[PDB]
Amino acid sequence: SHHWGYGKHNGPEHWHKDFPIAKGERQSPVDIDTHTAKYDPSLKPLSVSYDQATSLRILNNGHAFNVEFDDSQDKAVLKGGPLDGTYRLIQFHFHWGSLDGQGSEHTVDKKKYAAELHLVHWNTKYGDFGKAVQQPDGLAVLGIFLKVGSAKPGLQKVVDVLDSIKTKGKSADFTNFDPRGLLPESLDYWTYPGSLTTPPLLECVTWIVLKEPISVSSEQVLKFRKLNFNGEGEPEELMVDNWRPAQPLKNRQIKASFK
Ligand SMILES: [Zn+2]
Repeated sequence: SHHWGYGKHNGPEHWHKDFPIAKGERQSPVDIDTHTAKYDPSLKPLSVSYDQATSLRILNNGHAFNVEFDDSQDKAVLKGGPLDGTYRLIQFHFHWGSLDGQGSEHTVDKKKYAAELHLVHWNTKYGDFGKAVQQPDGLAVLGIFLKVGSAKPGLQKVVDVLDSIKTKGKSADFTNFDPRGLLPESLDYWTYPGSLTTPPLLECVTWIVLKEPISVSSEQVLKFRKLNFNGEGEPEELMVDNWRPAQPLKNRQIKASFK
């Protein structure tokens, strides 16, 4: 049967048939043109409070892998930056390529990074994630580019569990993971209003994309590429190129926290 994905017959160019908002006015990702983004001195420093984060599980959902967190209290939150109020971390995941020259969803002056990390947070004034994704300010996604170079120590625990969630629907306990180990040195960022980059493509996201990429080793990203989109007992389809390309900016402004 038919299901959205990243192949020739069900990839991003087809999604609009199931999810018409794919052609909407606030779709993500976008290209970040550094000569059109404007420094905004009213933007605050980003406040990342992850000390009390409680990771729970890692899941291969057939499109990527999600590391899930306990979001029943303000244990890992994002405040400040462009945001009003408090956004709780619910999960993170990555998008990556079959080759080092592709994989990111956002681009910077058309440059594509090897991968991109998305830390997904929801606005606590809406009570739960499901209600937050019915609101134009329901979500905040922190996006972090990955380039291939030196290894990222804080990523290694993720890499070393992937063998246990090779196929769609597999999960593994994944407690005591500290997402601070995935951050770059600088928290300078670009921000713009957009959407989920996977179906249902809902236009609920304040995007906060960090300027500084993190470095991961070739071996770390190679291990991402050994995952499978398929379920156990089905033909093997490597989980690679699970990225949506840049979408039209339309009537949107990208602001920079730095000059
Ligand atoms: Zn994503």
